[PDB]
Amino acid sequence: HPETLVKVKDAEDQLGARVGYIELDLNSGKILESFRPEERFPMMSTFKVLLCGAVLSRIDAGQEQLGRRIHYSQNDLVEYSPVTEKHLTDGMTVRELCSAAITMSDNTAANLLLTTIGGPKELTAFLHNMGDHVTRLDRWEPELNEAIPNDERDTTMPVAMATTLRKLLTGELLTLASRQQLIDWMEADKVAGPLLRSALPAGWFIADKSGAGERGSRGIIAALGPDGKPSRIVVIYTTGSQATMDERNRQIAEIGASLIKHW
Ligand SMILES: *C(=O)[C@H]([C@@H](C)O)[C@H]1CC(SCCNC=N)=C(C(=O)O)N1
Repeated sequence: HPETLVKVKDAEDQLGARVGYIELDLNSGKILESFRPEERFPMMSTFKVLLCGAVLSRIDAGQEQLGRRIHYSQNDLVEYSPVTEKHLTDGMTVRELCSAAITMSDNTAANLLLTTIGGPKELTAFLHNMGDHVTRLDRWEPELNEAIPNDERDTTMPVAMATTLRKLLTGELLTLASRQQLIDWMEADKVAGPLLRSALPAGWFIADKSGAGERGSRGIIAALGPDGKPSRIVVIYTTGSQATMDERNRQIAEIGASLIKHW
């Protein structure tokens, strides 16, 4: 609905920076509304859902196991690793690393998982192979969050990310058990409270993943819908703003309230 575009465009103006938005029908793939849909924005932590999608694809192909254990050390820890910092002694399983990477904000977990698939080049190849010729991962954590103006490294486009998420969650890309595992991790997200979740009505389902990087970069990807089932995908990205985190959170929350009101 155009009234939500009023909010999206007001956010761009209030934040003094680009805002990318897309609302997609989960079942049909129809783009219901968009703003700068084909412009590039830094993925930040939102790439982690695609990373676990690549890990699950390997699990489905017999190349990886959810219970496989990975041992790491102090040397491997990078900034923002609150889950991985606590398991230096006995390590963590692949399933536990994806949980940490998606549900919490843990950079080392993502780096450990990236290593398992062969690095950023392989995540990018996985995406290219499933039809997403836009989304690309180039670096590891935490450098991938640099958000250099005009840099295409580690970016996606709102439309590319939304249609890729649709394919991962409901397409034949992943088995039914793997599809559900990915969406269960997203549903369990614990660090996106002040964003779309703050506008979600009672009884509604939400599975998401937020991210924040350098230079004001902030975003969220989500599958949400009424009566406990997701029916639409929402992708919101922004980069370049000097505004406070709270201000950026509020704008995303208000876009969410508008899309919910006009559902
Ligand atoms: C993704 O989960 C990132 C990071 C761990 O790669 C986290 C960091 C933050 S907030 C901390 C940094 N502030 C902004 N630069 C978020 C978040 O979505 O709040 N994602």
